[PDB]
Amino acid sequence: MKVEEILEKALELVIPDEEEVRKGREAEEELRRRLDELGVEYVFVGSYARNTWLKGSLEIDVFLLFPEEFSKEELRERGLEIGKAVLDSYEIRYAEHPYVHGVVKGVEVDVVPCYKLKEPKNIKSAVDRTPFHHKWLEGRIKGKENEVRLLKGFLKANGIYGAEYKVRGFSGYLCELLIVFYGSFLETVKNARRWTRRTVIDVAKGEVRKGEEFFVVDPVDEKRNVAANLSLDNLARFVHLCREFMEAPSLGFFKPKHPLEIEPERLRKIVEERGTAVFAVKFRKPDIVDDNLYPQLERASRKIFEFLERENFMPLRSAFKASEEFCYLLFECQIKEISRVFRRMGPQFEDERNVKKFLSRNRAFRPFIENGRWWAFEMRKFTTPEEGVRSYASTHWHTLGKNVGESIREYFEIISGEKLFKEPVTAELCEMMGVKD
RNA sequence: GGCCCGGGGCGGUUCGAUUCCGCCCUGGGCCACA
Repeated sequence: MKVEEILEKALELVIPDEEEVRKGREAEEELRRRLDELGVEYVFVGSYARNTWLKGSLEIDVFLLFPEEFSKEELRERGLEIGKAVLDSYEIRYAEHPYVHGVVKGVEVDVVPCYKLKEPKNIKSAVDRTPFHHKWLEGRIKGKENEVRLLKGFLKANGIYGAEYKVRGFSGYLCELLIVFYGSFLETVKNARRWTRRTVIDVAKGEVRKGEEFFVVDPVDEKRNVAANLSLDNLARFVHLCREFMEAPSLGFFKPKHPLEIEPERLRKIVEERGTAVFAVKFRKPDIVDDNLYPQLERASRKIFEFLERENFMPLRSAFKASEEFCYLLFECQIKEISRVFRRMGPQFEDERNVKKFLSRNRAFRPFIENGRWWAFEMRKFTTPEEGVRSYASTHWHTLGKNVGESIREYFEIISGEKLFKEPVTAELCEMMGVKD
């Protein structure tokens, strides 16, 4: 029931069992033999190469080394031919540069081409940096592979493990650097409780200082922040999580939380209880990768939230959910309906010129003086948040993300009420409103 | 694709805009993917 106790039991959820290990070992062996039969210059990297991969995420990473002089095009072509002949099944994948994904004796494999170099300088792409990251780590993490797994298991269980945009959490690399710095999971967790948004962890110098942003300097390049994509809020969630764990250690921190569904009926009652306006913007999900899509959902979500605040609808929070089918931007506002009239500030009574221009506008109500300046009663084009957004989304589709915006232009509808509780967003809404139980 | 800094033209709104909402060109930095 104490820290050490829970951690022993926790290993059982993060460390791969022998069957997963053997399975990987057997594929690595066969993979070596196949690569050697073509006399290919390669180097295994990543969590598999260093036995730090989390249970259930066995994936082998093989980077193909290429002379500095080779053209970026030769790399991909020869890179493609090589993965082709060595994999049981292949599938060209992409990123900064293309590569090949596939299978071998049951396990996932990534065949990636990079430049064989020396000295981080002369680098050309993130992929070239990966081997250096690998070298720096193989000597220093040996022996603490399970501390890495506990850290990864902890983060994953709490939805902040990957560094991709859908997550904005802590990359695997980041986790290993943290273990090398603190020595173990518990030490990392114990100290993270004192982390601030100004913390700078410099691995190479074995130092922690106060900078301008959360910054974990890459031992391989002092200018690179390894936690660059860790969001401010995800950082906050981690620090808070560490405080709670240290105060009441539980194995629950390493178990994925149950989706805990809710009957749409109860959701309705809660929204009625809140007296708020709850609605969603629904449109078709553009066929793009999560890495281009989520940042677009975040922007679109924010531009609308911003429209809602300047338009005085008192938005509480925004959210969004993507599906195979559509995307949903979710909102909740304190104001279901606002009056048509509102007041417009005018010039000070002294400014005869501007006062005169200000009184030339034909208005339905007649302006007045108050505290030394003129004011005008004006009429709104819309009186509900839904109306406002239908208006905003129809004309400002372009500012809502390149793709999301293009899809919104060709189609979008606003759903509210019972018709909304039937969409696949009941979970995002419960989180947005802090529904508990 | 998104985010940060900077430039050159515009449209709309406002008594008044560099300064609100947005649109075209456009230079630099960065991030995710591998």
